[PDB]
Amino acid sequence: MASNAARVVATAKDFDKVGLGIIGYYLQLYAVELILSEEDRSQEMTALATELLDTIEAFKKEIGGESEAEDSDKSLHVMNTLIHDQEKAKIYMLNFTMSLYNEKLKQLKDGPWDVMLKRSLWCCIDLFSCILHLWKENISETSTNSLQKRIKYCKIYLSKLAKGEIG
Amino acid sequence: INIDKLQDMQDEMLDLIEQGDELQEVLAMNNNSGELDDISDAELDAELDALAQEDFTLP
Repeated sequence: MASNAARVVATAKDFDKVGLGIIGYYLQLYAVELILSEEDRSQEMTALATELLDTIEAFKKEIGGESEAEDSDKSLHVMNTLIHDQEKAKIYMLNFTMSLYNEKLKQLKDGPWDVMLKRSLWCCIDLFSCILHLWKENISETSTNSLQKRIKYCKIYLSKLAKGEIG
Repeated sequence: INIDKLQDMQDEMLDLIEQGDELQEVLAMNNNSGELDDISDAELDAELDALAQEDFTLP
């Protein structure tokens, strides 16, 4: 529960190291609401959510276009659509999560299985939960069930991989 | 405009979902009737929660 918020925050930092701040940007927002949606909060968790708000505003301000648009209001403006338009970002976030998730199942077809894959599967599971939480209103309950099945598939196969059943 | 090109290539974000269509083909070859009910999801789910602690950090 609360540990999931830490993984999401640390996972978001991983994308920044790769230069994909847009992906980490949505992950930080998911963990922020995650702490607020948590009935149990500690001074450390409550303060952690506040620090994330500063990053979200700093990240959005980086592409808000209030002044950056003057430098480039053409390509940056469209990029802002990714951050400002939640519906359009939802598709890209789903495509990114589905692209990573699709690769794991493709590897399941015949790709090599190893502990490294075990950690990657856990990372994909976090991305799916963020997509549902970030836009529950834009996702129907039936559509959400389809996403949960993909996460469940990893949960079942992830266990088989750790049991040495796959390989 | 270069929104798709900036993040990836000329391909459209929806095209990335087409790749997801291939995922169905992958699971389909493994077993079209491949359903969680056919896989011991109940026993595997409990064992994974213990394994999750192995790769995760507990306070």
